[PDB]
Amino acid sequence: HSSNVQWRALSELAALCYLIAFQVPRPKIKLIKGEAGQNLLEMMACDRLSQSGHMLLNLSRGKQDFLKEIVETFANKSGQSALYDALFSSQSPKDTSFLGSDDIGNIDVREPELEDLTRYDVGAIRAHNGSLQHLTWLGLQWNSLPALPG
Amino acid sequence: KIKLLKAAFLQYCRKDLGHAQMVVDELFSSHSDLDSDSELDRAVTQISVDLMDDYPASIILHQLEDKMKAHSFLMDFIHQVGLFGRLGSFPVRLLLCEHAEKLSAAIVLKNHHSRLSDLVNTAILIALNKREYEIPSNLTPADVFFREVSQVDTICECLLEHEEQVLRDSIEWAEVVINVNNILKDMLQAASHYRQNRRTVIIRQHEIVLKVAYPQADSNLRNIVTEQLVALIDCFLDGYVSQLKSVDKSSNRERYDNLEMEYLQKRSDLLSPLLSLGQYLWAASLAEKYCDFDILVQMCEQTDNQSRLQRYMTQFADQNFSDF
Amino acid sequence: PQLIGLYICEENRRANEYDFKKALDLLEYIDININDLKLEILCKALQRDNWVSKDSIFVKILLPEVKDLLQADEFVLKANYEYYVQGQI
Repeated sequence: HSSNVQWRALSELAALCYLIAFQVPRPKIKLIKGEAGQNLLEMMACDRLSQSGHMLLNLSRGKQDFLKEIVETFANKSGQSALYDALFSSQSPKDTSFLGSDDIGNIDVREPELEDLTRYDVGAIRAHNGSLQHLTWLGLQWNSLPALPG
Repeated sequence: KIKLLKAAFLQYCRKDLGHAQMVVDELFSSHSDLDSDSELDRAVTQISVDLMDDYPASIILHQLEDKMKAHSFLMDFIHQVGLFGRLGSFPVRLLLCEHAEKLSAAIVLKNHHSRLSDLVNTAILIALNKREYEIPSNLTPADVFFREVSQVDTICECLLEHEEQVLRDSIEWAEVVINVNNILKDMLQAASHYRQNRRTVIIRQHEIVLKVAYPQADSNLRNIVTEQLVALIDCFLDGYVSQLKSVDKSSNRERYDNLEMEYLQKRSDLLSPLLSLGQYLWAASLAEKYCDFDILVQMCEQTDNQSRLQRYMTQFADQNFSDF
Repeated sequence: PQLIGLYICEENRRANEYDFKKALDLLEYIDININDLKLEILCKALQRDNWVSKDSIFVKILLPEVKDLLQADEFVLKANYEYYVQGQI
């Protein structure tokens, strides 16, 4: 909704967010008590990697190695305060806010591989109960890619 | 003379058991003393400082803790018997007690950290100052590397530059150049909080800023930040000590006090430019640490679209508007 | 004694950090001269170094145990005895 200057800065900020998310490893599924619980947790993991994945790409296709710049410039702790700033009102206590205390260490800054992305999508089809919204989105996200979805 | 500083060093020994007798050797001191302020009072300063040097020359840690307590009941057995004068700080050598305190908390901060890489940089740092007795007794030693530990910092830096010449940078070699950054840092964090409970040193810090700048050129993202929050932790202790020395000196001989300003001001500019590539999320804290250095935080607000930051800067400021 | 002295023999060829660390753990198992041996062993701890191991054994202990001037009884002995006054501190 906002202007262009805010868009780029915000998309820059968002690119970092999606990146942080994608980096997060697949959760330890074996560690759950039951079959239903663990399958659920994994399902969400696939959803995270898939959604963030396509976003990371669509934002990185704008420019050449656009992702590298995002990390090299905002991975700095200065970005953490610029993120808290744009998202929240600074008046709230910045101590008990998880966003301000997270240890952003060694962002992979590696664009996602299509083959990995496919198995993330396929595993997350049941993430949103297969709403035609979900699939029509994925199908469109793959509409710009050189590899087609299964 | 030596007969005097060996007579108060004998009255402090009794100043742990009782006082009456020691208070009469301080009373014999005030009547038998010289009492000409300008140097005879800096002849009993050169005595209280020659016994603080010997309580620092003194189970190597529990034995260096017993010595920060000893130099603490020696600073209490001076406040009472008084001991309310003398000061021969001059150049290179009361601030001298605090300083020898601060460096005994530094000696316990690198005693608490003992691993094979620092113990090697220390043995290289002591074999360079002189030879060691090889009758076992190989720390290779500390009780004299305390009265002078300032030197095992400028040498455990020359052993990170020869361990960086072989580093071949390659990832495990940029993890060994940060492990040392983290110790010289929290050894400077230990001298700061020992002052709250109240040109070689500096060169070795501007040397590891530049080597912490060459490495983030090739480094996994997160790591390049932790050594940046570190070189920001360290630069904020140097700029704090040049601020405290400024405030210490004022008025007449001002020419020397406005030439040392230009020197710290050409460095908060050389620490700013250095942080111009780095994250500006730390700029806000570097700008607040040397709480003006506005020219740097004012050009960080200009490079971005934060007309909100340059409004937040002028919102909390004393005449920044006439400055911006 | 026999143990400490046998763990340090020139016969024990592959003697590594653990052989001396344990030859300094068997000193509280005595009941004659303590600090004569404390030296005897730190000294063959260097003969084997061929001026790495001294390094490590000072890394394994965590200090005014070791001697010094008494020891030399030399360029990196003092050199390691400086970042050994920073370590203990």
